[PDB]
Parts: sequence; structure tokens; C-alpha cells
Amino acid sequence: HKCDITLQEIIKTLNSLTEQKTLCTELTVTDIFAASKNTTEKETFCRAATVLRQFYSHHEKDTRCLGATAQQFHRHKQLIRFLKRLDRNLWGLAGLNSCPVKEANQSTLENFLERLKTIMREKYSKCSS
Repeated sequence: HKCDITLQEIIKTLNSLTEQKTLCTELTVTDIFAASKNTTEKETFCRAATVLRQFYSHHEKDTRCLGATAQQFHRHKQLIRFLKRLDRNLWGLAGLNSCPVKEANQSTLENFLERLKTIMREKYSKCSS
């Protein structure tokens, strides 16, 4: 289970996510990576999933994010769809919902997604030859 292709699903989705920016992607999320890091792999996944669920829940219909143009609206819908897809995969990996996140620091969603991508690529690297 630890080295399941779900890791590839998460990475591919993070790649799609980090290739769009926006007013939306500068809005913030609680920075689970600001911890001094006393945390199981499963607890990290639950944490990341929780904050991302907070984000897409809060901003799916946010007027700052919805967009004026057809293109901006499309990219918003794509962001929300990909955040849900990423979240679905993260919860599947976590096998958990009870993971309080206590961090004060907020980071932009963009910065949080890049950090998560780094962590996930490292996991992938640690799984393969």
C-alpha cells in the first residue's frame, strides 16, 4: 500500500495544479509544513487533505476566484476539480480523518502545493530504484 500508484495520481494532479496561478492561488491555507514535523506519513496525508478540503470548500463559489472571463472561469473550475481529485487520493492514502492541524502560519495555496509536490516526489523516489 505505501508505494501504490496513488502516488503517481497525486503527483500528476499536483503537476496540473502548479501550472496555473491566480488571485485564487495566492489565497492561503494553514501551513502544515510549518510544523517541527512530529508526524506519521498517514497523519501528514490527513493534514494535507484537511486543509485542501477547507480551501476548495471555502473558495469554490468565492467571487474573488470565480472569474470574469470564460478563461478565468474555466481555470477556476479546473482548480477546484483538481483540488478535489488530489484530496480524494490523499484521503485514500491517509486512512484517517482525525488529524487536528494546529499551525498558525498561513501559506499561499501555490506555495503549499509546491511543498506537497516535493514531499510526494520524495516518497515516490524512496519507493523506486
